[PDB]
Amino acid sequence: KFHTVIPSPQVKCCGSLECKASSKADYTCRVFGGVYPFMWGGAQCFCDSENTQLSEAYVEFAPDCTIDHAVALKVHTAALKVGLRIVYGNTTAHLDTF
Amino acid sequence: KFHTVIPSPQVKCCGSLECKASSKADYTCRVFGGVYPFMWGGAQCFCDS
Amino acid sequence: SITDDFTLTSPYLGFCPYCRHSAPCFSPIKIENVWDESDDGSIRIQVSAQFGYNQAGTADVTKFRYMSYDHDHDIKEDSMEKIAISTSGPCRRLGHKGYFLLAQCPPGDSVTVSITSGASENSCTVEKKIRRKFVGREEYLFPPVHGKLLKCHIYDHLKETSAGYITMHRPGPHAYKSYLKEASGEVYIKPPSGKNVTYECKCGDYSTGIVSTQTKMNGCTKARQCIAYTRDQTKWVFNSPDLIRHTDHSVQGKLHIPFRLTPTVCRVPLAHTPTVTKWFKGITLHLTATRPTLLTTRKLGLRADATAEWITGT
Amino acid sequence: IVSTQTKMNGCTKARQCIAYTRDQTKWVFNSPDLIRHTDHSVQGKLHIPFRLT
Amino acid sequence: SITDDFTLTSPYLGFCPYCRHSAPCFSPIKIENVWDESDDGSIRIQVSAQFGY
Amino acid sequence: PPGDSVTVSITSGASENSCTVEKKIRRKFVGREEYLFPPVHGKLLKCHIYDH
Amino acid sequence: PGAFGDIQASSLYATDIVARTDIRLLKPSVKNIHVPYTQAVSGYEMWK
Amino acid sequence: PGAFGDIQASSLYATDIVARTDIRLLKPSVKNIHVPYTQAVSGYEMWK
Amino acid sequence: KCEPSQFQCTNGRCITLLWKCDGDEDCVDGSDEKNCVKKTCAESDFVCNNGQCVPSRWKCDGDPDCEDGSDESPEQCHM
Amino acid sequence: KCEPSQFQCTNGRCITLLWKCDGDEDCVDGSDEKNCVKKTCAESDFVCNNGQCVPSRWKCDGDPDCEDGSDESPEQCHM
Ligand SMILES: [Ca+2]
Ligand SMILES: [Ca+2]
Ligand SMILES: [Ca+2]
Ligand SMILES: [Ca+2]
Repeated sequence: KFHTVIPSPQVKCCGSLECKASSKADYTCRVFGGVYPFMWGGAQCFCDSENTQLSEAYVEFAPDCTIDHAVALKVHTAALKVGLRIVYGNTTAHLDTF
Repeated sequence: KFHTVIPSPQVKCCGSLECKASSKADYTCRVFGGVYPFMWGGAQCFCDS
Repeated sequence: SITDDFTLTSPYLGFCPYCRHSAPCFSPIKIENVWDESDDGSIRIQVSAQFGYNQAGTADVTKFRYMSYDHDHDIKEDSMEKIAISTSGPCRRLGHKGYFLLAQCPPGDSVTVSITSGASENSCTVEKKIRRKFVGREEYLFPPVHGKLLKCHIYDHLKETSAGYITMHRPGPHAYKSYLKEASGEVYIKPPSGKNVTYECKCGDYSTGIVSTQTKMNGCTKARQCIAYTRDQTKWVFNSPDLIRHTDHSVQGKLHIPFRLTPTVCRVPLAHTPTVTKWFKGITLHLTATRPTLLTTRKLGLRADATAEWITGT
Repeated sequence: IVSTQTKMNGCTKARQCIAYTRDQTKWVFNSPDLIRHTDHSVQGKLHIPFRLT
Repeated sequence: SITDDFTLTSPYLGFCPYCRHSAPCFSPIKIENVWDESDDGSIRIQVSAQFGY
Repeated sequence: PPGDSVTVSITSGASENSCTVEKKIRRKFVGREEYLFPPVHGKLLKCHIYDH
Repeated sequence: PGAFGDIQASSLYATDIVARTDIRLLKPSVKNIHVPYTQAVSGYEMWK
Repeated sequence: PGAFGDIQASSLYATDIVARTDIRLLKPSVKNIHVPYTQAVSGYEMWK
Repeated sequence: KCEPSQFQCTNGRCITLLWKCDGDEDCVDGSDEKNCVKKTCAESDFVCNNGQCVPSRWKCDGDPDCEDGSDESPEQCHM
Repeated sequence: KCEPSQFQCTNGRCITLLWKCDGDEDCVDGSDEKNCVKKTCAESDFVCNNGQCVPSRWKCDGDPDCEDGSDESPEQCHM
């Protein structure tokens, strides 16, 4: 199961932000034109409608994936190993063969 | 509807117990070999198994 | 490396979609993540508040620190006896460390973290399907007394085990409108007593400075044309989607995620052994099940006509 | 039966000994969680209240 | 004969399948039987403790 | 919350009483998508509520 | 077992009650004292 | 997206993680700072 | 113009009603706040004798802030 | 040997992992107990000055209990 990582938004008050390239998994980057965002304390930018917001979202491995994970395998020809209990006369031999 | 009466278990600490015959409804009795039972206070027998 | 120095970290204010008044608001107990992968029904909750530590950041099992609504970026400490977790009914608190709580919760459609008393009484409800989890091929309400031991993975109750890490980042700017006056037609910069405030103004041109007193500004007719924040704050904060990032958002440190998923053994029920009726080339299974039980069959020849059924009743 | 400390004889671990008190004589329910006396005879009966009427 | 003298009886400790900590433990309030045959939703509970005395 | 009855209680004092009537209180949503509580991001739809 | 009449008696207060309810007594597993058992459902309840 | 193996890595602790989970980033509508996103379901959970 | 689902600034751009009379200035000239009867002051907000809503920190800070000067009167905060 | 789901005592028998480190002496030599960091000592269990859990009833009963005999110490109980 993936864990969506949404980093803290980057806002530029009077200016433009560019979408850069990152190697993280399913890195989605978008730039929005006029936001005027609010935190607890009122407006965070002085600029009226020239506020640019940069949204990033990639995915990671969930912390519990060390236990709840699946392994994809490709299996070729199978081989038979047998264990035998041959008894000849009064002697019993235990051997493993292909 | 039936009420399943489970009597208080009997344990013999170093010795053997025998199933007896009783005329109650669906009387099932079984004897188990090595138990070492615990109550609130620790082990109830001095033998090990 | 992964640090446990919580003096270097701070709590923060999130945006809870469901506060006490059933409306979105800014909360000190915002729930970021909920994890339910434990076979015993325990969940891991990430909160914007730090539990098990006092205001200075030192370890104190009975205290939790949180971010105040005050305009001075204050960290207040309260007792952990005011922390309540609930899904549909109250949940049992199994442990706490930093941003993380462990709770034994009944099934429900939501997870609620509450401060149940005091001035900062608040709640945070996030949508999450907590279902009933059982181990094995037979349903139960709670683990029985008699049964067989099966491998199950549970959340370790010890807070000294780690299941990963979370990234610590430098705190971002926080503009407060309490620092703006707008007396008659002019804007005045108000620092919080003996503190330094950096302002940014687009009143015709870009103006920036650090001040410690009343400042008249230049050509600023309205308070919306200026912002003012304090750069004193240095304690690291979580990579949260409700804070504006710093210009330098490099990873400053890492914190442990407690309550690691460990292998243990659970007690699972043993069903009533069926009565087998034997006829020509076949059997009849008289099966008694009070709770859903799995019946799997397969022929031991070339073609295994596998059947799988969940059986309840006789 | 003893009323003070006793050193016993030839015992190296406490799991080889058990100690109980015989002072208790008040009747108890026929519960599956108690080990029965050597005389598990019915000593009395108790009412089951709240009859279905 | 059925007695109502509870001075002859005593409470006991059972084995509750589910205690407060979600695990089996020895309890003074072990629930033995539950009867629900009343048509108005009332139930009868048997507990290792004795109430009203 | 949703349920099958409505109860009004006086929780203490001499007049400590209650009253339960049968009424189906269901979970209500607005629009063509179901929710447990209103989300944070979405569109604004015309709904009718009880003025506080 | 599991059907109507699994327990029979000539009266409610009779001493000759006969039953066949499939009581299987299992080997104790926990350290605490336990009589582990499994049983069929009440045929009376199934018939009801 | 939405299928088994929508996220793939050579190991659990590898730094070459590749994924395709259909993350659509939405335009913010509320005044409060928000990154609104929508995503496909976990293919691992669906396969489970 | 715009639908009744939106409240018009005195500028031409209209914000939704949830943003009107909410204690936040989101009109360029503030025409979404200075018309409704939400005159309540916050829990931490000091109140002048003139009725203005001033932060508690502004009280006896050394400089007059409120219109009547009650924030810096010697009676209201002893010096 | 036996599976990692059990604890092998130093006798030839393995008991369940839950039975180890839980306060009961399960192996014939008590190996399941004298290995852990379970230094928690019960509410009714008095903690001797030498670090050993000793039940509260033994405390100044007239006979020494601990290695240092703190139970019979006259400082603990006036005599
Ligand atoms: Ca507004
Ligand atoms: Ca002033
Ligand atoms: Ca043990
Ligand atoms: Ca002593």
